[PDB]
Amino acid sequence: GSMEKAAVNEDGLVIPLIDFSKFLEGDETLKLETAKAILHGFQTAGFIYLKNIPIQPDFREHVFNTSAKFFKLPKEKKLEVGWTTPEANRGYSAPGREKVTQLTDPAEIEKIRSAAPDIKESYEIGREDEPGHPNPWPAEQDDLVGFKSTMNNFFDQCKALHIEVMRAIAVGMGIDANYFDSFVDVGDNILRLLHYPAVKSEVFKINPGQVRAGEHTDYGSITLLFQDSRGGLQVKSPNGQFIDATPIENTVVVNAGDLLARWSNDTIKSTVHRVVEPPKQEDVHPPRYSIAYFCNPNHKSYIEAIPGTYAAESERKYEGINSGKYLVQRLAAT
Ligand SMILES: O=C(O)CCC(=O)C(=O)O
Ligand SMILES: O=Cc1c[nH]c(=O)[nH]c1=O
Ligand code: NI
Repeated sequence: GSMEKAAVNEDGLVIPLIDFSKFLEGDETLKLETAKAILHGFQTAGFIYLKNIPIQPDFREHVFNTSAKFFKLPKEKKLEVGWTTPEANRGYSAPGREKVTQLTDPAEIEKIRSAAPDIKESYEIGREDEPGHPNPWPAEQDDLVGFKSTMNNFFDQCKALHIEVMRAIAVGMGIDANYFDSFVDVGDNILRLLHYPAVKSEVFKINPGQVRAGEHTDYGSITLLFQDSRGGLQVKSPNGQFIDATPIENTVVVNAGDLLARWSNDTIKSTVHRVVEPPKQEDVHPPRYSIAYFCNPNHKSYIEAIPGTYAAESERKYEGINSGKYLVQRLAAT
């Protein structure tokens, strides 16, 4: 069985490149080999690249084109569909500078004044039919005609992909192939469109510590990350260094989130990542587009150790928790 050359192999960080069609269409031997490679990637790096996924390259290109049209909207039009609450987790956001006020404590005035917010904007789309949380869609006029149908379409295709990656994890684990289905069939996921504007390289010297997206771990089961060719995504190695996650054409970068890490009793890794300047020298960095589809267990799901991830009960690291409650706590914290 032929393994691909690793997508990343640096400083102890080995991110495998895996042909997903071999899980979806292989004979039983190839299917199991591929599933095990998928799992093993999650257990070690917490990240994998997938190629030959069921989402077609020209549709993905159309989705990026559609997202680029949204972000070209005037500022007033984007704020109209602004992010509201952690409970909804839907709409437009652009991080601003914190302000010094009467309430501010003198100890951190220096820090507030010197802080540099992430140079990015985002628009988040949840599933259409979640009770009490409608998506704030922009008006379908001119270039945004077709925006909703395209993004809903993409949402459902990523939703299907999530279900399939979890099946690969289950197969790799040697548990029931369909174990995760009833934990993820609702599709309580979040489609985050990202635009990192063109920025002069010097902004990064004027604001030291300035990034495009701050270091973090994702919250959910897995995240499907579709990046353009610009570069800048970095993943933390076992040795504590950020390593470039080079774009590879027509791949999806897939990482486990904090909930899956906990769910798996820490047999699966949720790995710190960030977006910085592209590794390339240049006076101006062009606009960078990515799309992060955050996958989650159903909000109603109760999360406790998956079978086969511990031997004795004393090996269980975590109390069971409700999935929905956990996520709102992560989203509301800041
Ligand atoms: O834009 C990227 O490449 C990564 C974004 C990301 O990690 C996130 O939104 O959680
Ligand atoms: O960037 C992290 C995340 C942000 N928003 C979410 O809904 N899930 C995440 O994992
Ligand atoms: Ni992330």
